Amino acid sequence: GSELDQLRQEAEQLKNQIRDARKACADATLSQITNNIDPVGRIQMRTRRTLRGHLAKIYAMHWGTDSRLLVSASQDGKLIIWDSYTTNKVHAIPLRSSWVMTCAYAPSGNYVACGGLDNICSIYNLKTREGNVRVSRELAGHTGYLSCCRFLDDNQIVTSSGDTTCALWDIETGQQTTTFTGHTGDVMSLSLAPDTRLFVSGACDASAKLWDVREGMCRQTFTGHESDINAICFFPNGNAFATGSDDATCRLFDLRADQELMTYSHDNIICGITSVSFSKSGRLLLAGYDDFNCNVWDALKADRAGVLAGHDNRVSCLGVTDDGMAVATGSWDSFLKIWN
Amino acid sequence: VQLVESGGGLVQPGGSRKLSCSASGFAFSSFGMHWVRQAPEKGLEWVAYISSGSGTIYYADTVKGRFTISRDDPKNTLFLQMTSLRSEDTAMYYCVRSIYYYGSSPFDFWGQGTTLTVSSSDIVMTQATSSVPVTPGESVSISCRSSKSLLHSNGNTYLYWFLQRPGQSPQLLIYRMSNLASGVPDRFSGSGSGTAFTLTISRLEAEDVGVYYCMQHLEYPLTFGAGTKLEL
Amino acid sequence: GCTLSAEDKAAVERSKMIDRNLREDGEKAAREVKLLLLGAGESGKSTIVKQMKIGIVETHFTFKDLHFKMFDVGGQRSERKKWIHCFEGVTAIIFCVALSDYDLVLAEDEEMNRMHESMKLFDSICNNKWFTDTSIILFLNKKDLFEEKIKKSPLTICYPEYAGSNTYEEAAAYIQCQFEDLNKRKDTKEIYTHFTCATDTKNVQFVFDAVTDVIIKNNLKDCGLF
Amino acid sequence: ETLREHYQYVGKLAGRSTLTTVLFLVICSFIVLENLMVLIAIWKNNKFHNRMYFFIGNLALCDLLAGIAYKVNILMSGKKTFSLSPTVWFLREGSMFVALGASTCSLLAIAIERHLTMIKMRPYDANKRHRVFLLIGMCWLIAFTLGALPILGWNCLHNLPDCSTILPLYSKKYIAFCISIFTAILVTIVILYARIYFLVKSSSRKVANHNNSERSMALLRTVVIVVSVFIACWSPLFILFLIDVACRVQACPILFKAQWFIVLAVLNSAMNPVIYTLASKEMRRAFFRL
Amino acid sequence: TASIAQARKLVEQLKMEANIDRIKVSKAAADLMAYCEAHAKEDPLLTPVPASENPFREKKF
Ligand SMILES: CCCCCCCCCCCCC/C=C\[C@@H](O)[C@@H](N)COP(=O)(O)O
Ligand SMILES: CCCCCCCCCCCCCCCC(=O)O
Ligand SMILES: CCCCCCCCCCCCCCCC(=O)O
Ligand SMILES: CCCCCCCCCCCCCCCC(=O)O
Ligand SMILES: CCCCCCCCCCCCCCCC(=O)O
Repeated sequence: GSELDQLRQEAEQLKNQIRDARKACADATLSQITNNIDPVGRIQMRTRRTLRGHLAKIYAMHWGTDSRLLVSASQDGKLIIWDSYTTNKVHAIPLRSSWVMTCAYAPSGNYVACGGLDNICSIYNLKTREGNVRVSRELAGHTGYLSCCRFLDDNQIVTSSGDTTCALWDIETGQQTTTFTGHTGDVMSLSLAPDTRLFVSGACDASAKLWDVREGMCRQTFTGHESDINAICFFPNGNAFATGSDDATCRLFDLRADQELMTYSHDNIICGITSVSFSKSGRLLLAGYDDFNCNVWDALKADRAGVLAGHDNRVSCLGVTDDGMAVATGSWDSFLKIWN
Repeated sequence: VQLVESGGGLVQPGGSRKLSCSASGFAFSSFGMHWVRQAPEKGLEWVAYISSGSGTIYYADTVKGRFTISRDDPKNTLFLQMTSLRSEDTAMYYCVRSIYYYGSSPFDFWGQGTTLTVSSSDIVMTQATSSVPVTPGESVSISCRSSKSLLHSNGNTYLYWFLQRPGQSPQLLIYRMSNLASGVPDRFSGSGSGTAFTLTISRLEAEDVGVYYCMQHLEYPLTFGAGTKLEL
Repeated sequence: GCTLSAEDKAAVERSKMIDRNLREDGEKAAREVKLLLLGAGESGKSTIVKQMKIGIVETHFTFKDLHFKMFDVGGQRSERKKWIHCFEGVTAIIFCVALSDYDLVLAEDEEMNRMHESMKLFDSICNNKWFTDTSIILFLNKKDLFEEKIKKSPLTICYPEYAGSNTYEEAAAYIQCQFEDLNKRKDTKEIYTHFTCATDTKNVQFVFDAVTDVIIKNNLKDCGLF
Repeated sequence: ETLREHYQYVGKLAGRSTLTTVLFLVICSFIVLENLMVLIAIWKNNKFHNRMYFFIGNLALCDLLAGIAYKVNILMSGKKTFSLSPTVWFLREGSMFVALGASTCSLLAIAIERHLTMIKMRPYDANKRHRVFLLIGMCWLIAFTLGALPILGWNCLHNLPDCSTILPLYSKKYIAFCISIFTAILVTIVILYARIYFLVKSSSRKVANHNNSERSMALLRTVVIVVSVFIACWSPLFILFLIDVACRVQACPILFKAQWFIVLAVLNSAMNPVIYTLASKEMRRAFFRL
Repeated sequence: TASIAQARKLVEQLKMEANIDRIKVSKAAADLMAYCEAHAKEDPLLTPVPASENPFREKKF
């Protein structure tokens, strides 16, 4: 109809105006500014602890708030809490569904969340008078496999599903309070800001969106990738984030300036990225490639400075401690390794 | 959670008796158990300890080779047996639960207690103070002293503070000399280093009257301190 | 134990107990057969479940001292390639196809028919990168109505390059050959074809026979005897 | 002078040509080099997720020890025999006996492991390692005990008639016991290899495809090849031993040519790592890659 | 008849996405540069620390 044609034309001319406005402020590049700093030397890490006991592919992990404990999730149907200092096991949580894709650890250390491919997010209580671990709340309402989940606080949690939607839950009531829509492809990962006010979600449509927790409405949209976006994480400062996609290319974006800053790729790498994480100071970028090893990138010079090759299968989960003392990498060979 | 104990009574010097305790309200299969003996009008001392799964069994040197402790997981019942009871075997017995992992608080629930009467190196814990009159509304300090250093290489300080109210089972207050227990107010606090340790109360009320004991857990056997009493 | 304190030996003992429990529970799930059920829609994949009935749907049953676990993931309604790698260790794949759908037309497109949609979905699943050595079991459902449908309307509509006797036997054989021709390996993957009967004993027996052959082939490869 | 008297009664002293020794040394060097290559190829890969690696490595090590022992025996058995004391000769024979026992028991252990693996219908491995270590320890203990038995008393030093011609100081009872053990092991191995193809064919008959038929034919060919290769080389030595047990003094001249029969077992030890490593896809690919 | 409603929603989103303020890339570039320099002193992964205070160090056993 005539109304359809005129509305489509209006949408197109907004896109041209957005592109023109974005290109107008691209006065300089980050490479020119950081061309004067001295490059960091070769980064060498060794495995200090080896964590064994899993009998299936490891799909997720998350460091504790005290930088001493961590949790791991595998497809065998078990959730194991590890003491990284002495390798000892603290808890072993059976799962109702053997298929799990994500896990999370509460900032207060009292609860652990898990879920994936079952449309339900389960919350487990660690500090129980009876001395065991029991489920406390099951959140349902999604129509697709859950890809990520992060604890906003002791009472609220945000999850992303495969039905191009994101929701914010309330553990006390168990009902959704805010729903985020607008994506075209399945959302694969999310990250929370240090101040827990905003968050970013990457989807399969090669686009990232910035959302507002309090307002519940989208703020900005970032594009530039050519394939599915697998990982995302904020900068320690909180004004930038890095994305890892399946075209063998990592990118760094910004919030105040809606333009691309760096591209991290090599002609010898044709393999996708499964995990992305920064360091304490935001200088080293750890990207978990699915070609049986991990790479270390300098965020300011986009130059490789170290390779972590100690796994015999795909690397799927990667984490960094709060104090930046060590990193933990999990793989499909059911082995966790702490590098320092 | 509760512990019910039975089997006490009056026995002759020549004879044997067994004591039993029934656990409920918690997972008895993953909780270590301890036995505590409290002599009348005197202090209390540790007796025996059994681990989770009957892996390690420890006995006190005083009654080593005479007492037998056994555990029954399916029925949630712990047994203790005494072969030959002497004159100095008359006291009140308590059963204590304890779980050991990173961040756990052992010696949490102390049970109720049972009575038994009979017809007629190691770190020592000392407490110079025996009784001090006090008026509610002012700070109270209790000091305990040891004979060695309880500070381990890992940084832990295995010292426990607990209170015994008149006619009531002891309740844990401070574990590892720094961490507060669960269900107790914030008035109680503990601070110490090396050999000397202190327990401090900010505001005093009518429910704080009792007897204070200091325990060490660096290595077996576990030795308690002299009873310190507070008068209203 | 020389340096560990009294509160650290107990922690080590607890960790050993956890390790023992994990090993005991890990050897019980290594003797269970895992099967993945796929279909193209209204192909009878819900009737085949009731025949051997004791997000994702899990069905567990026993037959001749062997435990089978079948997973239904047809209601996911999401991208297939984002979670298909999870079902990489399955023993075999059960496929349901209705051969009486050669005359019905798809709702989305009038020109497109349901028969070609099943053919293209089978080709994608069979030639996947994660199922290079996974055997496929193919079931031809709703074969009873095919006989009556083949006399009033010839099957030349679906296959315009077919010239047969217009009988049930020749038509069924031609359809089976077309589906079996989609295989591109022919050396590492074997395809088992069966016609579903009214009784349920034959269907379960065929599945039991198929998985037994697959297990022995894996056993021979593992021990290096083949 | 016990060796001089003992050889005289047997007849080896009666009546007591260099290329044969050179050929024996060359073949021994070939065997030891090939077995060392097999062992280092096995050790090259760290993907020790299969139980076959331990058994193949143990067999290679036993064959290496057998080759080294045969080299030492041929070096020290030329013309110095009258100079060695009886204890040193006892050690020389015991080394060969231990080597051959430990190179023969490994095949039986492999057969046990394969039969136990195939007999149980397990879709996935349970990741258990008790059987491998138990079998290796048991076979090593049996070989060591059998080798150390004759030196611990079973001799013919004070009993002139009651010992064999091939070994002038070793009684015939020990040889008969060794023959009985060997024939029991052979029967067990044959039965174990026979009781697998029948089950495989019976299972594959229900679902008839080309792949099933080709797999059954390949399995039958492999089983027949392995059984024939094992039997054909080990038969003549024990046939000669049985003849010696059944022969008399100076009755059998062919009994003096036992070297041409020992070399058959030596060649069997040479050919053992060929079939067991170059008959499967994974083993061949691992060997070729590294 | 719902096509116009979806188009109206899409253009309304584009209204807000094009009305936000922007700054120069160099200013954003400098802020990331300054943050790394100031916090590089307390980064164990960047500057290796002596083994005396390392909590994840491996002893003989
Ligand atoms: C469980 C059954 C395993 C059985 C293993 C039996 C193995 C048999 C091999 C034993 C044969 C070793 C004899 C070796 C060399 C002799 O010919 C020389 N001693 C004689 O040479 P001379 O003194 O004239 O120089
Ligand atoms: C050269 C000697 C080898 C050992 C000979 C005895 C065989 C011992 C191993 C098999 C015994 C039966 C084991 C049945 C249970 C199991 O499969 O673990
Ligand atoms: C001296 C001759 C000894 C023969 C020994 C034959 C041993 C192999 C045949 C019996 C194996 C039995 C294994 C368990 C039963 C089964 O096969 O299910
Ligand atoms: C090696 C010296 C003894 C002679 C041979 C004894 C019999 C063969 C070894 C034990 C076989 C046990 C039965 C077959 C294997 C099994 O099913 O456990
Ligand atoms: C023992 C030395 C000779 C070895 C080769 C002899 C001839 C073999 C003929 C059969 C070939 C078919 C089997 C090939 C091996 C396989 O398929 O694993």
